[PDB]
Amino acid sequence: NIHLIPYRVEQVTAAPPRIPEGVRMIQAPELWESAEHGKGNVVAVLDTGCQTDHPDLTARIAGGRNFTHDDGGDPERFEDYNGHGTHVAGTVAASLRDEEGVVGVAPLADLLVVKVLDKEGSGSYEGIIAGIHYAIDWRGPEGQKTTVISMSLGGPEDHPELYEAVKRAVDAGIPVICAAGDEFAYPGAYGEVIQVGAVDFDRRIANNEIDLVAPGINIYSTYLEGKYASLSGTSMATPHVSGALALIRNISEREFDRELTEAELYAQLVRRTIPLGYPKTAEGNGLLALDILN
Amino acid sequence: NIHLIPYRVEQVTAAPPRIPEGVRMIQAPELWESAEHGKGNVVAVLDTGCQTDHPDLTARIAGGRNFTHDDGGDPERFEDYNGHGTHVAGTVAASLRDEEGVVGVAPLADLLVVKVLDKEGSGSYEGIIAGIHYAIDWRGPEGQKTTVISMSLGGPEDHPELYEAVKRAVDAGIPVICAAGTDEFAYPGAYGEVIQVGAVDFDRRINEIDLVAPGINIYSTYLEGKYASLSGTSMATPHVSGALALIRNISEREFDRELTEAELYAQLVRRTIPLGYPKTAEGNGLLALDILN
Ligand code: NA
Ligand code: NA
Repeated sequence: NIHLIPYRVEQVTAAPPRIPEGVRMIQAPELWESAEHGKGNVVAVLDTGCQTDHPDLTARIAGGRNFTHDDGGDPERFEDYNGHGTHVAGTVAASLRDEEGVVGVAPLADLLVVKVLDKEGSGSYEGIIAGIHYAIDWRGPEGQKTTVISMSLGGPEDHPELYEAVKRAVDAGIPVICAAGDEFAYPGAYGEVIQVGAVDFDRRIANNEIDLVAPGINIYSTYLEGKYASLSGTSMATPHVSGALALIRNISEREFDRELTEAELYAQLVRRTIPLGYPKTAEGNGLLALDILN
Repeated sequence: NIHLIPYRVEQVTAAPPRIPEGVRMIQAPELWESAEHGKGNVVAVLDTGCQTDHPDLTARIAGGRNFTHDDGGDPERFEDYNGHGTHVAGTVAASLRDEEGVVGVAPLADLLVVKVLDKEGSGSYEGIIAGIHYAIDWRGPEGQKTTVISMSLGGPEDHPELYEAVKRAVDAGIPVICAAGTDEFAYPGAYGEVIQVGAVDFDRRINEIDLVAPGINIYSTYLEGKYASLSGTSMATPHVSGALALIRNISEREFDRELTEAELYAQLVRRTIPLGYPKTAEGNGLLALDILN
């Protein structure tokens, strides 16, 4: 089976952490005007589902599907019972509201809730494969389609249909982002996948093949019951990268005046990093730093 | 039909520079020790052939094949009757010799001479397609393989077989480089997967451009064991192709893994500086291999 990369829940609160430090650390607000806050993107979150009426997320939900046995296996019921998927969603794209809540990296990007994990954070290879297929093929009512796939999970062994699905996504121009973890090797091990490691807010580094790092310690985002939670784990870094790609895609396609291939989106991501002074085996290309070219 | 991107021959000489300024400007010498001069790479040069007994190139030639009607179409005859292919080859990988001669960007990289253009610089779509597949499938005697494909050519027609050949190459981990150029040279440069290179002069002054490199008064090897200064986007292109051999070596060691084509491309465009032009004109900027220092 496949499982969430383990993480810790530090705190659950109703106190709004307005713009969380990780969003600020990677310099997302510095890109919001130029990137139209990520508008025109759909990030497919393959996870435990989402609280789709969370005030900070409700305007961002573009659609979703349930591939678990929760709720009788009803494909149209994809709410979150674990909390992790809701937290991911908020880092990617919690709305910018006048009311005090949180705000994500790409607050005008929308979310495709691809529920592939049970309440314990576990799923089958068949389920993750199905979720990737759906993420690629889904089409929303006004031309909407997935532009980034985000995963915080892994399984120990390869599967030909998992590889085929990942390759089909990148061949369609869709970056596939996965958290660094042997128990969680796949799909993060595939060459095509962008694998994300974590630092803390001191920029310290918290079997991997890292492409870059982002903040992963004491990350406040949305959580169950309309609340917020601070989570720590290697995988909290991944949604920062997935949301950032919505911003980077918007800016780069405008500046180059062309549709970008997945390889170009990857290159524009790693151009927006700073080295931290650690070996590339530990930090990859460095820390996500979105305003570095300015 | 496919043709060479137009260029100018400025001078032919038997008294060339030792290190051409374009090689210096992109900061290749700064990477030579760390990259072992590009050892462990084979750059497939898809062009007019090569003078394979040129003193600066003879120790670099890994092999080749002819897909043109030069020499009656003999596949094992791939010498250059034009000069352009020999010039490209020398910018990629002219050997570092004690005696005179020029030196390329990656002087221990080897060259696969994929002759797809005839003496006049012309070739068929079928021949370019066959040359790309040949480059992908070629294997050397100790398992060497093509690590970069380099082209300076174009035609107006979009043949799906040519797109598929380029896609096969990048999926095999091989960057495919083509010079930038009403659309008579559009393909294969226009395909999203191809890295398209524009040109600057040595004063940093200046399609779907990915980056730029020096392309004005570039000295390299030429016919009859001589040397020549040429100008054009097809002169910027081999600087990028040779640079990728250096980047591949350093990056695979530093990341401690084999890099995908997308990672090689990212490492290339990370090693640039902006020149103040729009990205539609300079792409990601000017190749500057040591800029991260
Ligand atoms: Na909000
Ligand atoms: Na030489």
